Amino acid sequence: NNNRAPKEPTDPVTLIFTDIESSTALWAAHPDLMPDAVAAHHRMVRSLIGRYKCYEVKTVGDSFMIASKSPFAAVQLAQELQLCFLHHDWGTNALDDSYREFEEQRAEGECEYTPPTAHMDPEVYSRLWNGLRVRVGIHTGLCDIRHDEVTKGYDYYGRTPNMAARTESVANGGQVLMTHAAYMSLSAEDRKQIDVTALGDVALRGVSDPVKMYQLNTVPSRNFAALRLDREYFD
Amino acid sequence: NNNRAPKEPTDPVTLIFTDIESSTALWAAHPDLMPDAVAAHHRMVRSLIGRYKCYEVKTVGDSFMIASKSPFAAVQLAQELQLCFLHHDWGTNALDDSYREFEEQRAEGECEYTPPTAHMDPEVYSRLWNGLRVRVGIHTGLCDIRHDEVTKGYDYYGRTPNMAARTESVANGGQVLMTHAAYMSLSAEDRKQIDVTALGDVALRGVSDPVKMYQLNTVPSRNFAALRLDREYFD
Repeated sequence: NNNRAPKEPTDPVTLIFTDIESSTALWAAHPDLMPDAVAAHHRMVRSLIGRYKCYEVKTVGDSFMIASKSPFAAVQLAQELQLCFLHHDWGTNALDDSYREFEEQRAEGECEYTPPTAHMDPEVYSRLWNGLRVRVGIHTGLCDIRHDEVTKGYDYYGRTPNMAARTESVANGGQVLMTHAAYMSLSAEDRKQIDVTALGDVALRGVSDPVKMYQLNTVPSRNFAALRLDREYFD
Repeated sequence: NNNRAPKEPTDPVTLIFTDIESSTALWAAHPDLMPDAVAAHHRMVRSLIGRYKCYEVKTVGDSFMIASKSPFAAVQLAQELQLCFLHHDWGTNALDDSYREFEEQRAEGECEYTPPTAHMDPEVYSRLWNGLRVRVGIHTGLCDIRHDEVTKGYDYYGRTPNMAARTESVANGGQVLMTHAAYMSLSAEDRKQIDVTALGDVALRGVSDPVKMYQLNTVPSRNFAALRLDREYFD
């Protein structure tokens, strides 16, 4: 369905990048659970890509690159991605136990770091966290648009996908960040339907000027540690 | 039976608000049918309040405020309220004719509006709709709990009843909305027993942040128009 691919160069494209946080460590600890968990992740993300009439550009591992002709549809997809992953029955508590242990250890080396979820009573934790924790970044801007390579699909190049991917790279698992560009691409009425928290400006590697980031609040009362300025970014 | 009243402040309370949609217009058109129809409505709702061990906080007109120590019991009550009202013999088609006429007229002033039920063949319509159409909202949260006023009963104050009532106010007749808070108050096993449709987030008057709403699917294949952002809310 190339019909949903943004194709007009003069119309800004909204790009969404996603990743499972700590995917290396999770595959090392749970090699018999990750194939099925990641396959479920892809089925849920792809169901949403179709629901919101977005376009899958490409997937590498568990990393998705998704384009949308509509900034609000992209924001709705990211919000529903966090909510259906929370609602999904993963059939194991092992992935939640691993994330919690990682936070407790991380609190040894970061003295400014306090585990956001590891010490939550199970009744509090389950209403807020469950299963794979996916980080998401969203940016909107003009793109250099191309068709195929050989795939018969569309791709996007330049500063716009670079910023979207660098924005996602500093997000925590379970957190959705939007640049100010994406936030102000939404109409005023669209903004009344979402809940954001300003995070200020973040210097991103490769990007000249610091970027003002907004946290999209999806799962209510979910909180996070500081942004992960120490990264990994798409390709 | 104050025994069923939620009384522990540290335990979240599940509140259910209900209303007959278009009650003014129905009493104006059918003053000789409404007393008996509304009395039957109250008998059915009260039968369910007892069946599900919930607590009637108060009723004003045809509006019920019901509290439950159990989120799943409240959801079961709302589902059974829609089903027994559909099954009840109202002894008249006049109320169904009025709702259908209202939809047809409403389609003149809302060009984005299509009647959901007015043009259904009678065999389709009767399996889905019959009699008074009750809107329901459900939310779960910590409440400011008090005893009496003089009534020797318990009441609930604060943000929790405010959100439950504002949530009900935007529902259509025949529709049950739950906030995400209520949905995630249910256990995972409880969620497998119900069928919900995400409706995104809705900005509610008086409430700071938009609220993510879920439609509880009760009567199978029943569909609705957009949420009624133009309201009326409890008191």
